Amino acid sequence: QVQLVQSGAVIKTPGSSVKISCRASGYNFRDYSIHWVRLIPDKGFEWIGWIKPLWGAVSYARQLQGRVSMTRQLSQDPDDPDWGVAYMEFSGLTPADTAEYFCVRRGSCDYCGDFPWQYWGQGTVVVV
Amino acid sequence: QVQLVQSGAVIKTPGSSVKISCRASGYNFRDYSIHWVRLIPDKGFEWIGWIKPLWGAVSYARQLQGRVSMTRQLSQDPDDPDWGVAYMEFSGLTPADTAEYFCVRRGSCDYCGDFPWQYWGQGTVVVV
Amino acid sequence: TFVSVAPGQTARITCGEESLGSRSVIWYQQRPGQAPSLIIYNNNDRPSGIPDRFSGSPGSTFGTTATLTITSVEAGDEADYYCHIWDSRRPTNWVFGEGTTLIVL
Amino acid sequence: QVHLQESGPGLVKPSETLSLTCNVSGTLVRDNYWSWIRQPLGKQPEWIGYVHDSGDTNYNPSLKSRVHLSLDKSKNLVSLRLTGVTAADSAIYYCATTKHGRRIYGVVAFKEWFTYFYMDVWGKGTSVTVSS
Amino acid sequence: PNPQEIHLENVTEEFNMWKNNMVEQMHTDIISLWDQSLKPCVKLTPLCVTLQCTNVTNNITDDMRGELKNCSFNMTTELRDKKQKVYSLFYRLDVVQINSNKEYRLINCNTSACTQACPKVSFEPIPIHYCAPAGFAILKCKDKKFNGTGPCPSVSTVQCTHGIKPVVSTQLLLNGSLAEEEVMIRSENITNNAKNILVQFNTPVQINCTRPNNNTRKSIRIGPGQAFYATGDIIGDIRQAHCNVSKATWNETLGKVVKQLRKHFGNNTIIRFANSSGGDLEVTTHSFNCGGEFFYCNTSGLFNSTWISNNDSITLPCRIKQIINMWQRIGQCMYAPPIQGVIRCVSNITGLILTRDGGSTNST
Amino acid sequence: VTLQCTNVTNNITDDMRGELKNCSFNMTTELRDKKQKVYSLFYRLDVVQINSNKEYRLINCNTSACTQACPKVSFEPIPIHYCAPAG
Ligand SMILES: *[C@@H]1O[C@H](CO)[C@@H](O[C@@H]2O[C@H](CO)[C@@H](O[C@@H]3O[C@H](CO[C@H]4O[C@H](CO[C@H]5O[C@H](CO)[C@@H](O)[C@H](O)[C@@H]5O)[C@@H](O)[C@H](O[C@H]5O[C@H](CO)[C@@H](O)[C@H](O)[C@@H]5O)[C@@H]4O)[C@@H](O)[C@H](O[C@H]4O[C@H](CO)[C@@H](O)[C@H](O)[C@@H]4O[C@H]4O[C@H](CO)[C@@H](O)[C@H](O)[C@@H]4O[C@H]4O[C@H](CO)[C@@H](O)[C@H](O)[C@@H]4O)[C@@H]3O)[C@H](O)[C@H]2NC(C)=O)[C@H](O)[C@H]1NC(C)=O
Ligand SMILES: *[C@@H]1O[C@H](CO)[C@@H](O[C@@H]2O[C@H](CO)[C@@H](O[C@@H]3O[C@H](CO[C@H]4O[C@H](CO)[C@@H](O)[C@H](O)[C@@H]4O)[C@@H](O)[C@H](O[C@H]4O[C@H](CO)[C@@H](O)[C@H](O)[C@@H]4O)[C@@H]3O)[C@H](O)[C@H]2NC(C)=O)[C@H](O)[C@H]1NC(C)=O
Ligand SMILES: *[C@@H]1O[C@H](CO)[C@@H](O[C@@H]2O[C@H](CO)[C@@H](O[C@@H]3O[C@H](CO[C@H]4O[C@H](CO)[C@@H](O)[C@H](O)[C@@H]4O)[C@@H](O)[C@H](O[C@H]4O[C@H](CO)[C@@H](O)[C@H](O)[C@@H]4O)[C@@H]3O)[C@H](O)[C@H]2NC(C)=O)[C@H](O)[C@H]1NC(C)=O
Ligand SMILES: *[C@@H]1O[C@H](CO)[C@@H](O[C@@H]2O[C@H](CO)[C@@H](O[C@@H]3O[C@H](CO)[C@@H](O)[C@H](O[C@H]4O[C@H](CO)[C@@H](O)[C@H](O)[C@@H]4O)[C@@H]3O)[C@H](O)[C@H]2NC(C)=O)[C@H](O)[C@H]1NC(C)=O
Ligand SMILES: *[C@@H]1O[C@H](CO)[C@@H](O[C@@H]2O[C@H](CO)[C@@H](O[C@@H]3O[C@H](CO)[C@@H](O)[C@H](O[C@H]4O[C@H](CO)[C@@H](O)[C@H](O)[C@@H]4O)[C@@H]3O)[C@H](O)[C@H]2NC(C)=O)[C@H](O)[C@H]1NC(C)=O
Ligand SMILES: *[C@@H]1O[C@H](CO)[C@@H](O[C@@H]2O[C@H](CO)[C@@H](O[C@@H]3O[C@H](CO)[C@@H](O)[C@H](O)[C@@H]3O)[C@H](O)[C@H]2NC(C)=O)[C@H](O)[C@H]1NC(C)=O
Ligand SMILES: *[C@@H]1O[C@H](CO)[C@@H](O[C@@H]2O[C@H](CO)[C@@H](O[C@@H]3O[C@H](CO)[C@@H](O)[C@H](O)[C@@H]3O)[C@H](O)[C@H]2NC(C)=O)[C@H](O)[C@H]1NC(C)=O
Ligand SMILES: *[C@@H]1O[C@H](CO)[C@@H](O[C@@H]2O[C@H](CO)[C@@H](O[C@@H]3O[C@H](CO)[C@@H](O)[C@H](O)[C@@H]3O)[C@H](O)[C@H]2NC(C)=O)[C@H](O)[C@H]1NC(C)=O
Ligand SMILES: *[C@@H]1O[C@H](CO)[C@@H](O[C@@H]2O[C@H](CO)[C@@H](O[C@@H]3O[C@H](CO)[C@@H](O)[C@H](O)[C@@H]3O)[C@H](O)[C@H]2NC(C)=O)[C@H](O)[C@H]1NC(C)=O
Ligand SMILES: *[C@@H]1O[C@H](CO)[C@@H](O[C@@H]2O[C@H](CO)[C@@H](O)[C@H](O)[C@H]2NC(C)=O)[C@H](O)[C@H]1NC(C)=O
Ligand SMILES: *[C@@H]1O[C@H](CO)[C@@H](O[C@@H]2O[C@H](CO)[C@@H](O)[C@H](O)[C@H]2NC(C)=O)[C@H](O)[C@H]1NC(C)=O
Ligand SMILES: *[C@@H]1O[C@H](CO)[C@@H](O[C@@H]2O[C@H](CO)[C@@H](O)[C@H](O)[C@H]2NC(C)=O)[C@H](O)[C@H]1NC(C)=O
Ligand SMILES: *[C@@H]1O[C@H](CO)[C@@H](O[C@@H]2O[C@H](CO)[C@@H](O)[C@H](O)[C@H]2NC(C)=O)[C@H](O)[C@H]1NC(C)=O
Ligand SMILES: *[C@@H]1O[C@H](CO)[C@@H](O[C@@H]2O[C@H](CO)[C@@H](O)[C@H](O)[C@H]2NC(C)=O)[C@H](O)[C@H]1NC(C)=O
Ligand SMILES: *[C@@H]1O[C@H](CO)[C@@H](O)[C@H](O)[C@H]1NC(C)=O
Repeated sequence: QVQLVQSGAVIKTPGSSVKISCRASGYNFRDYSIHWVRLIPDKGFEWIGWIKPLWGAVSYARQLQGRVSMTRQLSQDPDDPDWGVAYMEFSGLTPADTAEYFCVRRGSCDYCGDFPWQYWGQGTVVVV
Repeated sequence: QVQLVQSGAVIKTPGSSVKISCRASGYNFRDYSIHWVRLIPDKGFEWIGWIKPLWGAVSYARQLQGRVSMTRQLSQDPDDPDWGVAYMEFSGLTPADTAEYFCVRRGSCDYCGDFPWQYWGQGTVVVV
Repeated sequence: TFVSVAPGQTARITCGEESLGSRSVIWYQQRPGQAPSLIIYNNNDRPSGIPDRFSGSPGSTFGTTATLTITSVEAGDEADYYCHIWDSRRPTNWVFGEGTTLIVL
Repeated sequence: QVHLQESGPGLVKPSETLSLTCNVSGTLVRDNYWSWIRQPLGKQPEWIGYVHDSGDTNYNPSLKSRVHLSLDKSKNLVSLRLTGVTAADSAIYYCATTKHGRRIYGVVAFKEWFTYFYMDVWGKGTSVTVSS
Repeated sequence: PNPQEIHLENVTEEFNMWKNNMVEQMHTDIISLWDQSLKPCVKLTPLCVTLQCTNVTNNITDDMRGELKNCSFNMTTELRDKKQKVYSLFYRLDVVQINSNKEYRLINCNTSACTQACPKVSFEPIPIHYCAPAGFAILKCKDKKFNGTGPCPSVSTVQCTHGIKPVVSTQLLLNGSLAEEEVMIRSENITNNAKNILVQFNTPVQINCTRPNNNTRKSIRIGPGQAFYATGDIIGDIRQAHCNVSKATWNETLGKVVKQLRKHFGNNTIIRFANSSGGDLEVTTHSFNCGGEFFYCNTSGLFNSTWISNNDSITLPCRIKQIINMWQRIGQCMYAPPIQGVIRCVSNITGLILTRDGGSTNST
Repeated sequence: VTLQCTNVTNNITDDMRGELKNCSFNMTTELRDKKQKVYSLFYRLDVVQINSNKEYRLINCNTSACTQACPKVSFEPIPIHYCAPAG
């Protein structure tokens, strides 16, 4: 199986910075990309970014550069090499960004692309 | 490539003993024989001896026994196993032996013998 | 640290610690009683008014003391010499090199 | 044509601020860097510091607080203010011009160079001494 | 010798770059061959010791942070009862502080002890010719304008392919095989974002990379037969490793790649090259090997331009690491031993690896 | 390990040079914290002096540590018959 667990919901102040964790378990973490998407009410979905956790190469959306930042932390352990953590340090928090934030992972079939996000995190709502 | 470098020229006294070094580099030293030949003016070449540097078995000329002596020093190192040193401790030095001394090595082809000395040292002249 | 050669010959007056990086030494003269005077303001070039016979070692050599070579010494060279060295690894020297004077016969 | 004139008390009592001035000739003060040179008797001279307008006033870090250098645009001079006269500063003093110059030994954009100085011309010196 | 490039008529072969074989096989081959070339070399488990480090003999300026530390420590001799106090030089990207006083340790001692590559072996690429076994054939698409997927109308069978140099470079792939007439971009799906855009151009841009210090290696005997090659003294000045690219040739090749990349996004689009976005040090920067030393050269001096619809050189700095973690496995390193003398290598950048930005919001 | 050697219990004559030395030294136990002072006999062609007092070490410790042949195996020659393969 594959699990994506997040951190709990938070209430922050305008101009502060949130830091959302995303722990992935149940697969070889160093292979598959992790995407981050958000859900704003009354505006539909909106993509944020992705991160390849082998090295850590990221890519952000064009309208969110200079605000978001993504890191990862691998499992340097030859006994449980499966688990891993992704992070998002979303800075420049304005009152428009009250939303729910999901960290997703693509499917594992061969004809699955990258954007057919199969496995989903529980989502974390932030309110500012 | 294959290099045979010697020591510099020396001036010795009658009855003393010279010690000529010969550093070989660029090949597996534990395989090929090293010969020592000399060149006396107005008498042509004259062979001195040879040494097999795997163990150190030597052979000298018949007219020079009890005077010459040859040792070797291998490279006890698994990082540069190529270089090696041969020595000659020529004792009983008389005024007739003012000469030039070469340390030579045979060719590396299959139909090369032992005596077709291909690679030559620079030679060291001794004057007594 | 005195040195004395007969007049007309050459002399090598040395100063400073061994070289670590590239350096740009300067060399000073002090006739007794008066002010100092510049001799070499880089490794190997001198200001105008200061003549030839004042040659210096280059600075690019690593592991080499700071010397000053004079040829054709005369009685006007009876003074004090000083190195002031600027090594590009060791920090800047707010005090000169050791006073190594030179007198002639 | 330049020649400098040092001027000071010469005889100083201890625990007092030593002051000294340097009158100029030929060229004025602002257009070049100036430096103060101390030399005790029969040894190496030591360099005190160097001054210029626009903040180019680094001192000897051994001293660094016991001395403050200053400029005289009005009278066309350059001064020295020493503080806390010990027994060591009984020496001859010099105001002397200096010229800079860059020794470049690497890539220029990597800040891989330095600036060496040299005193070209000198004054006459002033033998300041402390007594009790 | 003389490999039989045999042409075939009237043949339309469906090639695919991205779902190809021979690349995961080549990747497993090169990592297994990497693993087998380290087994006879020594293991460095007696070096995870509490190092006492200090600054190198240098005029420390506060703005420039020194990439060298001078570390001294106890180490066992070949005689097991006695120990020697030795010193070496390390790079600041290899040690970490343990917490006044200063004590450092190596970066990998809480993850994995690891192997110094025994320096009789070397790291330059030699060409490998892959060959098919008996009863298999290798097809080669001799078309010129072939973007990498679909039919190729002029194929040819080969017994054994040409010289493939295995280089390890992350961006700016060096010593590659050039194009024929154009600069070719290629992608699996160019309207996708997660797939890299491989760019290969025709005339190469040469690059001169150097480190200008001369390290003096020294041999510190760990035990019986096992020696450890440390950095001794730096004679001469200490300077920063760098690389030079010709500015006019780089501007011309970026002009060519913009003229090519406008064919896929409309001609009236403004193409802007920015530097890398972030991540680990082996992807934010140009990583390569040069004479047995691993360089990590900054790349923001090249990828910085804005192209609108209408004898100088670029010096880019580098940082070098002695402890690598290539292929990103769990319990591996390689302690690359130092190389004597200054190091210079001249190579020829032939390609690039690019990545778009996943733009929303009316972006022109 | 740094061996402390001495002469064997023997009437040492000066002309005859003894081919045996009696060497004692520390050695680890199977319990890693404790060590035992043991003694053995070596041949003079296997030890070398480290420089009064006398301390010896083995001849190969600055070249290569090396393997005791485990003595269940033997070294006498048995006959080997080489055979050609088929064809
Ligand atoms: C990637 O690209 C980058 C950039 O493109 C490359 O980076 C370059 O890397 C090199 C490699 O080191 C650096 O070279 C050093 O340069 C300095 C500075 O040279 C410049 O300045 C000199 C003097 O300045 C003149 O002009 C000013 C006003 O502007 C004026 O005030 C001053 O008085 C003087 O008039 C110029 O002469 C010099 O020109 C040189 O190059 C010209 C190019 O074509 C050539 O025509 C000239 O003839 C001349 O050769 C340049 O403008 C050099 O000084 C330095 O060399 C010294 O230092 C090293 C190490 O210490 C030493 O090995 C050298 O031998 C040399 O040392 C001599 O000079 C010292 C100066 O005081 C002297 O003290 C020494 O004792 C020694 O003296 C020699 O000459 C005296 C006579 O004076 C004689 O008595 C002695 O016996 C001895 O022969 C280095 O060469 C570059 O700075 C750097 N940056 C740039 C922008 O180029 C990078 O390398 C590239 N990477 C790759 C992989 O390609
Ligand atoms: C990394 O850090 C280490 C640790 O400090 C440095 O190694 C030392 O470097 C200093 C340089 O100042 C060396 O000190 C010199 O020692 C000379 C004596 O040599 C022997 O002495 C020691 C015992 O102290 C022996 O164990 C050893 O075998 C040496 O061979 C002195 O003669 C030197 O005097 C200097 O100053 C006087 C007056 O100032 C001058 O007249 C002299 O000409 C000379 O310049 C000096 O004291 C010290 O020996 C080094 N230690 C070791 C163990 O090597 C490294 O240099 C440093 N590395 C880098 C790159 O910075
Ligand atoms: C190589 O070198 C070693 C080191 O010296 C020698 O080993 C020692 O040999 C001496 C021989 O003189 C032994 O000494 C004898 O010890 C007896 C006691 O036995 C125990 O004692 C020790 C503590 O001292 C215990 O640790 C150990 O377990 C022993 O079991 C004494 O009773 C002996 O007395 C002798 O002299 C008296 C009077 O002269 C007589 O009446 C006795 O009958 C007896 O002959 C004696 O003192 C010593 O124990 C040995 N040490 C060890 C560790 O074994 C090797 O002998 C030598 N090898 C060769 C080949 O020469
Ligand atoms: C060894 O390294 C030190 C630095 O760690 C270096 O000292 C600096 O040298 C420069 C040039 O020799 C000094 O001059 C500066 O030059 C610039 C350019 O003109 C000026 O703008 C500076 O003015 C300000 O900057 C200083 C920075 O702290 C201030 O302290 C100063 O008061 C001014 O506000 C200044 O004129 C520079 O002052 C020193 N810095 C120090 C701290 O001494 C030294 O030259 C190097 N020596 C060798 C031999 O390599
Ligand atoms: C233990 O070993 C010692 C030797 O380390 C041994 O002592 C020697 O024994 C022999 C015979 O018992 C002694 O006698 C010698 O015999 C020959 C043959 O006749 C003579 O030529 C000798 O004369 C000279 O040689 C001596 C050599 O140093 C001289 O010292 C002597 O003064 C004569 O010049 C001599 O008669 C021999 O003298 C001793 N040597 C010593 C140093 O005691 C002893 O016997 C051995 N004991 C046991 C129990 O094994
Ligand atoms: C190499 O090994 C030696 C041996 O352990 C190390 O030296 C030891 O260093 C410690 C300090 O970390 C010393 O402790 C100090 O002892 C002094 C007495 O001299 C005491 O006043 C202090 O309060 C402190 O306790 C220790 O004595 C010392 N041991 C010896 C035998 O000198 C050394 O640190 C190791 N590393 C290097 C780079 O030398
Ligand atoms: C790509 O280019 C940009 C801009 O040229 C680089 O951004 C700059 O990166 C440096 C180094 O990280 C930043 O300097 C540091 O800032 C921090 C504060 O965040 C400070 O603590 C450090 O001491 C240092 O000053 C700089 O601020 C930053 N500038 C901007 C506008 O973002 C970026 O690093 C380049 N990317 C790569 C991979 O090199
Ligand atoms: C970068 O790559 C190119 C090609 O991959 C390198 O070679 C250049 O182009 C040709 C192809 O090898 C060279 O011609 C060769 O000449 C030798 C000797 O005459 C001949 O034996 C070969 O069969 C071949 O014809 C050409 O000389 C070379 N260009 C230059 C200027 O030498 C190129 O060297 C690589 N490096 C750089 C810095 O460009
Ligand atoms: C076996 O291991 C022990 C333990 O290290 C070794 O004994 C040690 O031997 C040294 C002499 O090399 C002793 O040093 C001396 O200590 C005395 C005080 O009794 C002092 O007066 C001397 O000036 C000298 O410093 C050391 O104390 C001693 N250690 C112990 C615990 O006894 C022994 O050498 C090893 N080998 C054998 C064959 O036993
Ligand atoms: C070497 O030791 C320490 C550790 O680097 C240096 O202290 C810091 O050095 C950095 C640059 O390397 C400066 O940016 C800091 O401001 C320094 N901090 C302090 C408190 O000084 C030290 O300067 C170096 N040199 C010596 C002689 O110790
Ligand atoms: C860098 O260091 C090496 C030493 O590893 C220098 O080589 C020395 O060169 C001189 C002049 O040819 C010889 O006399 C020495 O014997 C050499 N050293 C050794 C150990 O053999 C080299 O010259 C240095 N290069 C620079 C540019 O500093
Ligand atoms: C990279 O190094 C090569 C090799 O030195 C440089 O080619 C030299 O360039 C100079 C200046 O144009 C010529 O005078 C030489 O004849 C060239 N030599 C060779 C062998 O081609 C090249 O310029 C360097 N590139 C950069 C960007 O610095
Ligand atoms: C990025 O490219 C520009 C040129 O396109 C370089 O020039 C500087 O650009 C910045 C803003 O991008 C200006 O603030 C500077 O004034 C420009 N420099 C000069 C001398 O005018 C810039 O250097 C490049 N960036 C890097 C990191 O190399
Ligand atoms: C054992 O210890 C030493 C080392 O061998 C012996 O001293 C030398 O022994 C040789 C023969 O082994 C003699 O040729 C030397 O003349 C001896 N030298 C000295 C200075 O005596 C010693 O004799 C042996 N026996 C004892 C009891 O110590
Ligand atoms: C854009 O310009 C290119 C330049 O050759 C041309 O081929 C293409 O037809 C143009 N597209 C449009 C829509 O004008």
